[PDB]
Amino acid sequence: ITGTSTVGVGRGVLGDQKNINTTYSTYYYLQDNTRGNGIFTYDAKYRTTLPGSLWADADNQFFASYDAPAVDAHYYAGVTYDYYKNVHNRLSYDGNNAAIRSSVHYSQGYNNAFWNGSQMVYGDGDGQTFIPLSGGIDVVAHELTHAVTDYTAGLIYQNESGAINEAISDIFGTLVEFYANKNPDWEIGEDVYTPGISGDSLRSMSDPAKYGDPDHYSKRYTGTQDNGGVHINSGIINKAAYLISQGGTHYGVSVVGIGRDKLGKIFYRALTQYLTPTSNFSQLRAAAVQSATDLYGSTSQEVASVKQAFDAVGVK
Ligand SMILES: CC[C@@H](C)CNC(=O)[C@H](CC(C)C)NP(=O)(O)CNC(=O)OCc1ccccc1
Ligand SMILES: [Ca+2]
Ligand SMILES: [Ca+2]
Ligand SMILES: [Ca+2]
Ligand SMILES: [Ca+2]
Ligand SMILES: [Zn+2]
Repeated sequence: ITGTSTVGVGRGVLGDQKNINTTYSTYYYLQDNTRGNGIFTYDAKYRTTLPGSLWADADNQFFASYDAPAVDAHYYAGVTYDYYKNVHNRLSYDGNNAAIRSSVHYSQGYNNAFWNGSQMVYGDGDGQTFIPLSGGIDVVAHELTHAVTDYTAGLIYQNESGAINEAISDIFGTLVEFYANKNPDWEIGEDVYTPGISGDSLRSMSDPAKYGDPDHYSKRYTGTQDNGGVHINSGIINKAAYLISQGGTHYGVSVVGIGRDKLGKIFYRALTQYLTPTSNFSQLRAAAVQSATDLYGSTSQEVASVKQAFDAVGVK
């Protein structure tokens, strides 16, 4: 909407206060004009029609329980925009400052979040498996990263290409969590998963097997559930990425860590210059090796570490 840029204040899903960029025209709307062509947050009102209504508030104060998922979807979309722009020189998900749209309060008891081809969508959870999913910065960045993938490599959402698609979203979800630097870790979704159980998460990148996901290609799933295991076989690539950054010895193979920033540079270049819709795990290895070669040179430690990490997870 047309209006003047304002700054509201509210509380997120975990109870933390933050400022939000809003727009005033009769009401205060969740419309941040400070980033690209805007970040827009909508109320789906417990239904499944999308996007719903652009979020309107009478006083620019967002402390009601019903407001909290909107506050966090809006704020964390801003953090994710800032990461891509400041770290990778990428302007929104399409590289041309496309408007970023999110809807919260999707459906009833909805234990998931997704990119629907056009926008982000967040359930509230059922209060047992999840609380409102926009409370997790890694979750928000995971979802916006699906849009980046769809505009770039275009990885088809099934089998190995789909597990790469998922891992790319977990990798950048985690790198955004580290960028914001509030309780960062290599786990996925810990801030919004299972409020009655401490210390768990939906997935682990550092140890995928903790949640039943493979950490080696010989343990890949090849059945048909979950689009051929896209949220399962992602553990193999997540483990490789964790090893590239942090190092370790895995099934006897030692990897020298090169740190998060270089991980992100290597995988961003692979995603945007080398991967294609049909890339498999072996082709990802080749894309990551070439990306590291471009950035650091063929004789670099960075290239050697990429090779070690893929060796450690059984991907040649
Ligand atoms: C219990 C939740 C677990 C088991 C799986 N979900 C996830 O890992 C993350 C959320 C996590 C980070 C909290 N959501 P996603 O991968 O973006 C869901 N993908 C999606 O719906 O694909 C299908 C689709 C395709 C095309 C249009 C529309 C829809
Ligand atoms: Ca208000
Ligand atoms: Ca965390
Ligand atoms: Ca996390
Ligand atoms: Ca938990
Ligand atoms: Zn995903």
